[PDB]
Amino acid sequence: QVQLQESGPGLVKPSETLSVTCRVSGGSLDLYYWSWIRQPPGKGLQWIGFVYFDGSYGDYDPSLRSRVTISADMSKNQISLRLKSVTPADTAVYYCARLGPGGIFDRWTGHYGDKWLDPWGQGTLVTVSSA
Amino acid sequence: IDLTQSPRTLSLSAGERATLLCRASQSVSNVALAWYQHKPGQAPRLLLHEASTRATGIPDRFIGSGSGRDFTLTITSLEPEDFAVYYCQLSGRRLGQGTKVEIK
Ligand SMILES: *[C@@H]1O[C@H](CO)[C@@H](O[C@@H]2O[C@H](CO)[C@@H](O[C@@H]3O[C@H](CO[C@H]4O[C@H](CO[C@H]5O[C@H](CO)[C@@H](O)[C@H](O)[C@@H]5O[C@H]5O[C@H](CO)[C@@H](O)[C@H](O)[C@@H]5O)[C@@H](O)[C@H](O[C@H]5O[C@H](CO)[C@@H](O)[C@H](O)[C@@H]5O)[C@@H]4O)[C@@H](O)[C@H](O[C@H]4O[C@H](CO)[C@@H](O)[C@H](O[C@H]5O[C@H](CO)[C@@H](O)[C@H](O)[C@@H]5O)[C@@H]4O)[C@@H]3O)[C@H](O)[C@H]2NC(C)=O)[C@H](O)[C@H]1NC(C)=O
Ligand SMILES: *[C@@H]1O[C@H](CO)[C@@H](O[C@@H]2O[C@H](CO)[C@@H](O[C@@H]3O[C@H](CO[C@H]4O[C@H](CO[C@H]5O[C@H](CO)[C@@H](O)[C@H](O)[C@@H]5O)[C@@H](O)[C@H](O[C@H]5O[C@H](CO)[C@@H](O)[C@H](O)[C@@H]5O)[C@@H]4O)[C@@H](O)[C@H](O[C@H]4O[C@H](CO)[C@@H](O)[C@H](O)[C@@H]4O)[C@@H]3O)[C@H](O)[C@H]2NC(C)=O)[C@H](O)[C@H]1NC(C)=O
Ligand SMILES: *[C@@H]1O[C@H](CO)[C@@H](O[C@@H]2O[C@H](CO)[C@@H](O)[C@H](O)[C@H]2NC(C)=O)[C@H](O)[C@H]1NC(C)=O
Repeated sequence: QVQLQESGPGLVKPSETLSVTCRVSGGSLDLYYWSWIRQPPGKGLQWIGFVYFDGSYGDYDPSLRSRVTISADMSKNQISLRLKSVTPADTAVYYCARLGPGGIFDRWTGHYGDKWLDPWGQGTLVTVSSA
Repeated sequence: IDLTQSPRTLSLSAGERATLLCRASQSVSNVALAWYQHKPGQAPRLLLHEASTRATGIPDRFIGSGSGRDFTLTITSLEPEDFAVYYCQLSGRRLGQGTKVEIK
């Protein structure tokens, strides 16, 4: 029932800021996490990070930590990903999916529902070149 | 933590059985495991969560098991439509190696 779709640019020169946008059109962002997954063209799938819909929790890849920023707007039904220091190694395919069943609400209780990862969407391709 | 998949590839025929191996560096409970079906040019999808609970809409030939640190996905009767890379990753997804199953 829940249908989501990624979006973004296609040609990013280096020393810029990458910015992609995932939009949901089947329900709300409520009671779930929201994640990002990278696939380089030679290798397999890589994890970037995920965020909670309140904006009160986020878990990141230790490799890509200090250059990434994930945000979500409850009303506009969208999630934006931003990335700094664009290299030609960042030419890859980007995926957007919602995480497991948990609605574990708080900073005090501790965010504890994370099991599976349902719909993934089509994805997008980001090519880094100077042409 | 670290995760490792073996074998790296497989090419078999229909009506046969496949067997994969997914191994963690430490002891992992039976809940944070999921199995995937990534076809090229398509959208990947969930096959199995919590290492035994079958996802909705995928056929019964995909059966998984394992415990502690040894995990296994098994197709009972191979089909020509099962040409996809299969992924096992944890809850936080910070690993992943990949295994491609081909049709002979
Ligand atoms: C029973 O239990 C339930 C369960 O809790 C209760 O349900 C909640 O009820 C709340 C009361 O109504 C309800 O309110 C909302 O709460 C939102 C959450 O705010 C929290 O998080 C904020 C963000 O924290 C991150 O960022 C900080 C700084 O950046 C950082 O310090 C933090 O550590 C944290 O970082 C984490 O995330 C990072 C990124 O993922 C990650 O990198 C990092 O490692 C960390 O993991 C935080 O700011 C906030 O703390 C204070 O914020 C201000 C300070 O001024 C103050 O108002 C707060 O009260 C608090 O003191 C808190 O911790 C909150 O964001 C919602 O805000 C909305 O409304 C306000 C006011 O109208 C508005 O400002 C916001 O709009 C802005 O943002 C929008 C986009 O989001 C824009 O579109 C707007 O234009 C505007 O810019 C929001 O609309 C809101 O207050 C909440 O929904 C319920 N919780 C959940 C999870 O559902 C229930 O109430 C209980 N009681 C009863 C009786 O039932
Ligand atoms: C609104 O109400 C809801 C409803 O109650 C409420 O939601 C609950 O919130 C509490 C938070 O206080 C949750 O309780 C936590 O549960 C954690 C469970 O993690 C362990 O268990 C997983 C398997 O389930 C268990 O099944 C049974 C039941 O206990 C048991 O027989 C099994 O042995 C098994 O334990 C397992 O997957 C999990 O693995 C974790 O860690 C791996 C590490 O890689 C990670 O990848 C996994 O994704 C997972 O995170 C783990 O084994 C539990 O950890 C936690 O425990 C705290 O205390 C212990 C000490 O006792 C500490 O060691 C630990 O660090 C924690 O601090 C805690 O008990 C509960 O699960 C929610 N309920 C549901 C249904 O989700 C909301 O909070 C309420 N909201 C408000 C605002 O009030
Ligand atoms: C809890 O309430 C929120 C609204 O505060 C629900 O979100 C709405 O869900 C309906 C049904 O899918 C959508 O048509 C609306 O667009 C949603 N609102 C927003 C702002 O996105 C949420 O679904 C409720 N939680 C449930 C039912 O579990």
